[PDB]
Amino acid sequence: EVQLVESGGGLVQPGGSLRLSCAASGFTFSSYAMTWVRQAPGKGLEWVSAISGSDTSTYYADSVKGRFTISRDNSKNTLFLQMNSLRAEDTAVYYCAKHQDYDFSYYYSAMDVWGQGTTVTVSSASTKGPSVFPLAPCSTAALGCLVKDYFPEPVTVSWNSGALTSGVHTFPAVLQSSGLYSLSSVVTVPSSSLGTKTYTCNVDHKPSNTKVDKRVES
Amino acid sequence: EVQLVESGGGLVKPGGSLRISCAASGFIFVDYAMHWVRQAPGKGLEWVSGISWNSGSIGYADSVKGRFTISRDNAKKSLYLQMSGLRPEDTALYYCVKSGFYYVRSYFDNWGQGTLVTVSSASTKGPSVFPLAPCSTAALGCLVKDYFPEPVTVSWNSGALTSGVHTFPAVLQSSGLYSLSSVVTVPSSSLGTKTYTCNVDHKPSNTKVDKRVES
Amino acid sequence: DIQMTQSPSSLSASVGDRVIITCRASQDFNSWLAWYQQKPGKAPKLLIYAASSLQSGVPSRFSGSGSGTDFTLTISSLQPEDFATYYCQQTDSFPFTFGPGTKVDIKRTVAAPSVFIFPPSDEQLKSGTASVVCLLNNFYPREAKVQWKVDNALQSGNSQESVTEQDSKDSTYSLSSTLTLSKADYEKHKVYACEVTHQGLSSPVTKSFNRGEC
Amino acid sequence: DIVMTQSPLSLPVTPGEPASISCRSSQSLLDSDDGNTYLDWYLRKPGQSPQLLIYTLSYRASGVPDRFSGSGSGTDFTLKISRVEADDVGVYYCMQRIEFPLTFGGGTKVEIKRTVAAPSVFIFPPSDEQLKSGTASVVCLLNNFYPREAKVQWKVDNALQSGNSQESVTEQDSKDSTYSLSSTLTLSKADYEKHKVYACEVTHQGLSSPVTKSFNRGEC
Amino acid sequence: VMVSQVYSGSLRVLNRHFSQDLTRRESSAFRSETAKAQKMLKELITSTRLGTYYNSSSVYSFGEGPLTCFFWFILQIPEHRRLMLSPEVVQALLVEELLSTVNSSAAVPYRAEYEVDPEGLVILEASVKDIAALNSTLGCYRYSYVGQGQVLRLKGPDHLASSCLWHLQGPKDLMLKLRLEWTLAECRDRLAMYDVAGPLEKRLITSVYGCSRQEPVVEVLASGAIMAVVWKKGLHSYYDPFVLSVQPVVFQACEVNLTLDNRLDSQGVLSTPYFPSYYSPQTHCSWHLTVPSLDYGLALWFDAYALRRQKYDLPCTQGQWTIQNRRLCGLRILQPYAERIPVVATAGITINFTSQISLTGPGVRVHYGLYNQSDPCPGEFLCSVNGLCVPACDGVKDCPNGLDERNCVCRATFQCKEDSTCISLPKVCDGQPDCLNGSDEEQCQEGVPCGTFTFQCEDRSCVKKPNPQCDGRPDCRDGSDEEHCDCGLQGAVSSEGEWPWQASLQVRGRHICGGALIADRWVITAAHCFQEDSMASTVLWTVFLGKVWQNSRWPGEVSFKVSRLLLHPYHEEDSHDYDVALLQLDHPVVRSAAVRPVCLPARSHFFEPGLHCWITGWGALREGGPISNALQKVDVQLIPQDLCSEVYRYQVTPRMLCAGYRKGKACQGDAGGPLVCKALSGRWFLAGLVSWGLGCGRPNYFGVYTRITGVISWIQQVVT
Ligand SMILES: *[C@@H]1O[C@H](CO)[C@@H](O[C@@H]2O[C@H](CO)[C@@H](O)[C@H](O)[C@H]2NC(C)=O)[C@H](O)[C@H]1NC(C)=O
Ligand SMILES: *[C@@H]1O[C@H](CO)[C@@H](O[C@@H]2O[C@H](CO)[C@@H](O)[C@H](O)[C@H]2NC(C)=O)[C@H](O)[C@H]1NC(C)=O
Ligand SMILES: *[C@@H]1O[C@H](CO)[C@@H](O[C@@H]2O[C@H](CO)[C@@H](O)[C@H](O)[C@H]2NC(C)=O)[C@H](O)[C@H]1NC(C)=O
Ligand SMILES: *[C@@H]1O[C@H](CO)[C@@H](O)[C@H](O)[C@H]1NC(C)=O
Ligand SMILES: *[C@@H]1O[C@H](CO)[C@@H](O)[C@H](O)[C@H]1NC(C)=O
Ligand SMILES: *[C@@H]1O[C@H](CO)[C@@H](O)[C@H](O)[C@H]1NC(C)=O
Ligand SMILES: [Ca+2]
Ligand SMILES: [Ca+2]
Ligand SMILES: [Ca+2]
Repeated sequence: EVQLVESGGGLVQPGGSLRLSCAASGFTFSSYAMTWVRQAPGKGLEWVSAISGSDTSTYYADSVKGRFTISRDNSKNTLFLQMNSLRAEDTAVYYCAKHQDYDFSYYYSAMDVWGQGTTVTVSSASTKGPSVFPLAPCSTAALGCLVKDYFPEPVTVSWNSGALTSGVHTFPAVLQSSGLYSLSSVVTVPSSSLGTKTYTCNVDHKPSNTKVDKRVES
Repeated sequence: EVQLVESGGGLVKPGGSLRISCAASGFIFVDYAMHWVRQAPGKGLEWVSGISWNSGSIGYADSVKGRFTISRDNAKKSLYLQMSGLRPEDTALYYCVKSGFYYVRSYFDNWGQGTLVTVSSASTKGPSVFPLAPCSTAALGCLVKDYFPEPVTVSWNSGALTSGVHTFPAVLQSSGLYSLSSVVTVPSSSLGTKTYTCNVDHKPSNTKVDKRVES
Repeated sequence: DIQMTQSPSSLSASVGDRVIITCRASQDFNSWLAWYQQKPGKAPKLLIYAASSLQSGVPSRFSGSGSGTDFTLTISSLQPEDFATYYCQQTDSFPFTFGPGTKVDIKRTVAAPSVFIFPPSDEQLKSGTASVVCLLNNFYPREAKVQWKVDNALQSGNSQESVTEQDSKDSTYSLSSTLTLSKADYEKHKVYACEVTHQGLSSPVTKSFNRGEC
Repeated sequence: DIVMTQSPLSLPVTPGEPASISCRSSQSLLDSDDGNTYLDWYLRKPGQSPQLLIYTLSYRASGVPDRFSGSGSGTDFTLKISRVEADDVGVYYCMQRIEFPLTFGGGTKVEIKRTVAAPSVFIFPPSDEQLKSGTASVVCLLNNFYPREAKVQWKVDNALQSGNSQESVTEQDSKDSTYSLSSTLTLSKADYEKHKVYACEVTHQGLSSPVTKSFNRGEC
Repeated sequence: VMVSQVYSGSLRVLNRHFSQDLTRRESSAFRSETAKAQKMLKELITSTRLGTYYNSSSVYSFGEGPLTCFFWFILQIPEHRRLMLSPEVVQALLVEELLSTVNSSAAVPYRAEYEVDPEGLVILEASVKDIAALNSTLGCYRYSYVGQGQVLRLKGPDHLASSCLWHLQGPKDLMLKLRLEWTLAECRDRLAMYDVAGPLEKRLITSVYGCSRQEPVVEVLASGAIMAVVWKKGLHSYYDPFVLSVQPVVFQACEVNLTLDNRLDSQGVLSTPYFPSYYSPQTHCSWHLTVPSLDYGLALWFDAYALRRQKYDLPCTQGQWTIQNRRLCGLRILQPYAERIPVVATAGITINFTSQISLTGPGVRVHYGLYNQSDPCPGEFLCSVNGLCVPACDGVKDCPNGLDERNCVCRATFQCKEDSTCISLPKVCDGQPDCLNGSDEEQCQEGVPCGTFTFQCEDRSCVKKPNPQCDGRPDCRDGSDEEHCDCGLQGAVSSEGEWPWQASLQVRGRHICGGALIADRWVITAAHCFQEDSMASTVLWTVFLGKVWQNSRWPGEVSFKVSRLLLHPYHEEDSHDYDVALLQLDHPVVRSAAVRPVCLPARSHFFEPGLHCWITGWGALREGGPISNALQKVDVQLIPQDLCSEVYRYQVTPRMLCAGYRKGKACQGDAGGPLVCKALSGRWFLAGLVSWGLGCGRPNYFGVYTRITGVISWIQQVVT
């Protein structure tokens, strides 16, 4: 059963360098051309670079010509991608894909086996603590808390340490122009319980080891 | 032995079309390639087209690519050339060439007598024949003048005598006509004893004119 | 070089329905087309190559057809494990180029969104900025437009919206739009509103709020 | 396209000494797959169909004598005539067949040098049939002379005329290598009946003094 | 306006006896008899009402038995009466004139010398062109009589004569059968065969133009007892281009009466009288067959023949078939056909064949059998237009509307039943389960029902495993898929024994085609190699086996001579369809390491698109150059037939497959070269033959090859 496991993604300064590695299993690595396919978060798939059956020739795209460099080591059955001069538009999820033929001279060159993907994010700002603010209005009502200006992903938002899980909504984080993320968490509760029951939202951040318990009220 | 007879040729309007054809004998026709080679009236030889033993690899020249088409028929043992879009440059003398092997790129083995293809706006005319005698050894002859197009065949006594015969190449006059003269040198003892006459043959005008030369 | 395109950009069907997706390149390539079946969060899966050949292990509900410039992917009957994103790629010549993508949702009854507004908090006001959010809850389908009205004026480029995934219980959607300004830009304006336009309502419902009293 | 050049453009050779003709191509003529040079040497005779002399740069045809030897390398090719006879008169072509479109060479004339020959000059007056046509033609004929340079001119009542006569010279001869020339002169009726004498004078190396031949209008 | 009508006839005289001297026109006795007969005929014509229009009479020939004078007469009559002077009217008038004078005491001047029988007078119409044709052939002429049970050999024709006529007369109650045999390879003579005494165009039995290689024997029947043969245009002078025999044959009834058994096999044949001879112009066949039950319908399988509809007035030339009051007319085409007749109320089926006009074609043979009404093709698909069982869902369109390849579950792919997921055939019964719960490797050993890609062992049993033939392990109870698996084992430039099956077909010392050895004495190749003029003769060709270098001999090679040469009967030169041919060797091949046959694929063999195969053929390395001195192997990738069908647009048939070369360059592929493909067991299977292709230098075009699985039936029929 063929597998392709990837490793090498992480935070990189806008201009640094990185190297991703793709280890194959289950098939003969030295008789199939491989490729790297990137997908910016919230966008469509995009081809990046490709390599023939045994180092014979490498192919690139237009927007990454001269910067990226694909390579293959058949001894340890590994495919490497060396990137340098990174920008803010190269943050994406990278997949190591396998083709149907030894090279691209013939007509059958579809991508059949894929990898799980590694997230490569490029930014200039450093780590910072999540900023947790209340969110209440001034039938059934809705309360919540807004997390703003935190880096890097991810951040975990819970309500009453799991005691309240019916009606929760945590939207995906949006990347602003400042390089810092922001999201919101909203819970719908009956209006009769506003003055009787209290609510606390818990925000947890592992890279910045921050735990904030915020009381939400009118 | 090996015989190749061409047919067609003649005068063509600059913009019309034509078809010419060879006629091979003396060898197994479907073993060898066949070529067409045109020669300008004052230039060197030039390749036109060539076809393989079974029309497997037809290949044309560069200046005539897209305008000419070579083909063959192994049953009638014949070679055909469809020529179209004629221009005042295409006028030449065409040779049917039998190659040495079954592919287009073998050495040329046998050459035919060739046929002349001319293009012009003017129409055909009839050659005017005049005898010429003067008035040791002397000379006597006859000239053709104001004929179009080429060629004209001038002979003496229907090809009986062929020693001392001089025929000059046709010259293009200012008006646009051609003229030449054929002369025979003979000792001055048989001037008034044996009559001398010359015959001219013109295919485009379809005329055979006999003229006796005397002072 | 070649510029692939697909239609429709979105779909919504139910189990047992028949779905049709079209793929048209800008110039014919010899119909060396391939289809991929990316799930929301996993790696893509190859279904069909050569525009008609089927990959081993794929269920026999996907059919590929077409030629020249126009190609078609057909799902005969929908299944629960079949709502995903479908991409067409052309695999002959070198800038390999995928299609934009087609999303297949789960069809259900039309639902009217619930609209809520939230004024900025005092902790946010003391930081130096301002953030006003409007929330749409429990609607269907995804196609809904949101506008920000301040003093009866339209904004652009200063608002960010985010939507959730289709719910696993009732297959609905939730949207949240956040408008970020500065204190100077927040002080010199009076009223704020989040206008919503959706086919689930006969008239666009409005929601406005003021400060100084609440 | 392989352009072929030939050298020299012309060459006079007397019978007895060898001659050399050089052909230069724009590429190399070696099919790698068989190691055969794809150059052929053809000879076009005066007024006849071209013959085949040499094929594949070394071999000769079934009727070519031993006097012809082909050789060369890559781009430079040489045809050598060991002993030149009186029949090897014509134009020589070198053709390549290593790529499509095949290209014939340029051409190289061959002239046979001999001793000085004295031309025979004849005057041929217009016939009675051409008088009613409106134009009269008189022709001066020279034949059996070497070398080729010889200047012919007309004199009508001791007057020189230019731009109204046409000269034509045949090609080289096969058995004695000589030349024949004919100069025709056409006049209108307003010009022919208004003159009395007509003379043809030629200047040639074979005569110490320019000989002349004159005739009267209406003596026969 | 006077018009000349021509009547040609025969008159019998009982008072005169035929003599051999009458056979030669130059004899004085023949001239005197002709003059007397002409005078008598002129007197008889003038005696009747037609004498006012009589023009000229001339006696043409004399016959055996009672003195039979064959003559021609002309009548210059008004145009308005031309429709009134029918040949029957003239014959009746002549009969009345002859009969009236019998009882009368007055003696006719002609009756004093000739006694004519009124019943023997026969008159037929003719034209001025017929008069000219008869009147130019008054040179080369012979008369002969054929007795019962005796076969007559011609008397040699005279090369000086430009047109020769034989007049053949036999017994009244017997038919004449004429045999033509072609001695020379090809020739340019013309022959015509007529049912009457003279070359009348309206009575032309058959005209043979040309001189062919495919069939050497032409057997012609005549409705009557007389016959005329006219030979013309011997252009290139030689002698003995052809041979005629002639014999009398009895007339028998072709109508039959039978009851069908209980089976699904072809139970017998129905043929025109004296198959395969040209049927008589006035034939009539009636066949009655009884099916055992209403659940079986009747299938009629034709060979190079088909039926179609017609408009009632139009008379069809080929022939008329009536099937249960439905009228149909034949159409000779180069494709198989099958007429399927259902039964609803009556178990009896009636088939009639009638010749509608004078012109006759070759004999007709049809195989009759039974078929279960429901699901007529078991495990197959029935193409509606031509009623044949074609494979269903194998990636190849086998019906003109392509209904066999439409809306099915897994096209050319295996179907798991546990959850309906298509999986590849090579994964079925291989040894590891790929269906989620093991369906793919069930019932691999027992017998199954046949379908697509199911190899059928010799006892009409089926096998689940795809491509089980010659894989070194028994796969069915019979064990017939491992017998005769001695082929397909090997021992850029090829080596000294890399491709042992490759053969070179040469004439006069040059290589025209390549081929693949398939048996000990047979070599397959393409048909279009023999398309040329002089190359069709069997004597010319020579086959070379076990050679790689064309230039110099090497120890391995052996040379044989071609004994027989069979083209495919449905071969079409214009469309390259059915492009396959077989050559029989002089003596069988000795299986050394240098020479070994290639394995023939079965009818159900699966050649997977996207697989890589090798084209091992000599070819011109560069455009316009000689064939390469070294055998060169090149690999190609198979293409789905839909793709090249869209490439070629109504020019690729079920008998062709498509392969593509390396992109960006080569095209040199030879003619008749193999397209062997490797199997999973290490054996090479011959998958096609180089047929044609377009674009050496076009960017993305494919080569088209003869799909052997589509012509495997004929190959196995001929070889065995
Ligand atoms: C057929 O050739 C014959 C001669 O053998 C022609 O027969 C003659 O026809 C003329 C008609 O004017 C009669 O007067 C003669 O008596 C005929 N002679 C004989 C011997 O029968 C006949 O005309 C030719 N056919 C045609 C169509 O012209
Ligand atoms: C074929 O011959 C058989 C007899 O040999 C005919 O079948 C008979 O049909 C009649 C119908 O009237 C039945 O009563 C008889 O019992 C049948 N006889 C037998 C022996 O089966 C049949 O009719 C003949 N074919 C035709 C076209 O008449
Ligand atoms: C098939 O041919 C048979 C004869 O072989 C036809 O049977 C004749 O039918 C006609 C009808 O007009 C009767 O007058 C005859 O007596 C029948 N003859 C015999 C021997 O039975 C039959 O009709 C033909 N069928 C068709 C459909 O034309
Ligand atoms: C026969 O008829 C033709 C044509 O009508 C006529 O010219 C000819 O004279 C006739 N011949 C006789 C012998 O009456
Ligand atoms: C004919 O076919 C039907 C349907 O396939 C089947 O049920 C029936 O048993 C068959 N009849 C016979 C007699 O075999
Ligand atoms: C096969 O697969 C599952 C898993 O074992 C089993 O539960 C199911 O019943 C099986 N299905 C069939 C059709 O045998
Ligand atoms: Ca099929
Ligand atoms: Ca398996
Ligand atoms: Ca087996």
